[PDB]
Amino acid sequence: SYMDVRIFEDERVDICQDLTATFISYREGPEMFRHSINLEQSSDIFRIEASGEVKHFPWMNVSELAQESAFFVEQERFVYEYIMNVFKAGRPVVFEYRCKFVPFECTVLQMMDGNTLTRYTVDKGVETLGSPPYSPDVSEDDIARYGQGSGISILRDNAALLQKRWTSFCRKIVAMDNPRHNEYSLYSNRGNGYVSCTMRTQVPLAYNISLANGVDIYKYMRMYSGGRLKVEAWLDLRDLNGSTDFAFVISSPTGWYATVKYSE
Amino acid sequence: AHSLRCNLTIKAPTPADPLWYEAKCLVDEILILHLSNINKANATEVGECLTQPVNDLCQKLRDKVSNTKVDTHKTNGYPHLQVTMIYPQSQGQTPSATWEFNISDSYFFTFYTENMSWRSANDESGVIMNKWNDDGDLVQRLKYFIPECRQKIDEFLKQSKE
Ligand SMILES: *[C@@H]1O[C@H](CO)[C@@H](O)[C@H](O)[C@H]1NC(C)=O
Ligand SMILES: *[C@@H]1O[C@H](CO)[C@@H](O)[C@H](O)[C@H]1NC(C)=O
Repeated sequence: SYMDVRIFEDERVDICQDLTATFISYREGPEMFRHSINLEQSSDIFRIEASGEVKHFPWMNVSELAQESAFFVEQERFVYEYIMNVFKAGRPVVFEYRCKFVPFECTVLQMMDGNTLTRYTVDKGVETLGSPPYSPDVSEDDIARYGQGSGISILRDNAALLQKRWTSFCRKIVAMDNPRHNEYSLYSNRGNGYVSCTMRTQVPLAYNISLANGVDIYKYMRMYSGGRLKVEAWLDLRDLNGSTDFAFVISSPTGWYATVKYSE
Repeated sequence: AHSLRCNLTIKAPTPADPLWYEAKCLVDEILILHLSNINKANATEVGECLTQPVNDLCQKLRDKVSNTKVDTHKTNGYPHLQVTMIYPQSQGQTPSATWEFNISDSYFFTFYTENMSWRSANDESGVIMNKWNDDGDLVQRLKYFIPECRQKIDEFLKQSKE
């Protein structure tokens, strides 16, 4: 074609050991939550948008996700009480449960407005890391105590079942992961000097896209309806200082990376 | 005349009104997109493409508003933010967006994506602007907002005008 894509593989990295599932709950407004689960080197494997839209992959049976659904149902109740009883104003808040299943262990993070307020580890207590900007009427004590989160027993009492199910999902991801199955593309906008690089894929890994010479780019990922993902980045030529030779590097935690650039 | 226009409102939520963001994108009278925290065609395709960049920007602007030092309106309380995105700008050489900020009817500044330039209405506006001005993630979100949906947007603006 117009671009060339070189693929570099050294040794495949198995990312499914020491499995650690992160359950995220974001209360945006009244009965408006975005829930998501991911593994340590994956992007979201399961997600419920606040719109009610359910995003997952075709190899997952969502009906079989009873325990996690029950966990999120608990977060909806828990976060509702917390907000009404303490804040009294429905400001947005996030709770993040980072859980190892064997041996069972959770870390709970609470964030408001980009700021992390509390970290709850069961060995330590609640560590207060920050205070929310417009909360003069709210006590640090109350915030810390809610930093403990709720619902962890749903996860603990079902650890072995969750470890099995999520190890299976992890292995499926590792199994489908093939850099040659993804689609790569570049666009150059002559008018404004921008170049975009895009990778479409159906394999939810925590990909990293950057430019070979270190120049900053703007990047993000999008998750769509049918197990479809998009990694995308933007370059402003003239951040290159007169040059015109650049390459996007896209790297996967499984140990391969691809260079995408223009040639002859 | 018929360009893409996006209006963002970011305010403090209350028990009476729990809304803290609202987004409306319009091409003339026709509503491409309507988003808020309370709830929520070539036109359907544009709207779908803008949905995520809009949500994430609104979340990001609230973060910026919450953590920033605004004293006027006599430090009345949590600031109220209005943003207007217009694409394409009339005075551009190449089609590019403008981003217009109104904080609390006290501070007014504008970002011109074409030359990455910022301008304020007055000295006190300039202070706030220059603090936003160096939030790199913010600037890049604004800059690459239209480019994310460029083809869908341009194609739609071309069909309108017909
Ligand atoms: C899983 O999905 C299947 C259909 O593929 C459905 O019949 C089943 O009820 C779901 N879950 C369970 C536990 O059966
Ligand atoms: C992505 O690149 C950053 C540096 O820009 C690096 O610190 C980070 O570890 C990389 N992520 C991956 C998954 O390689």
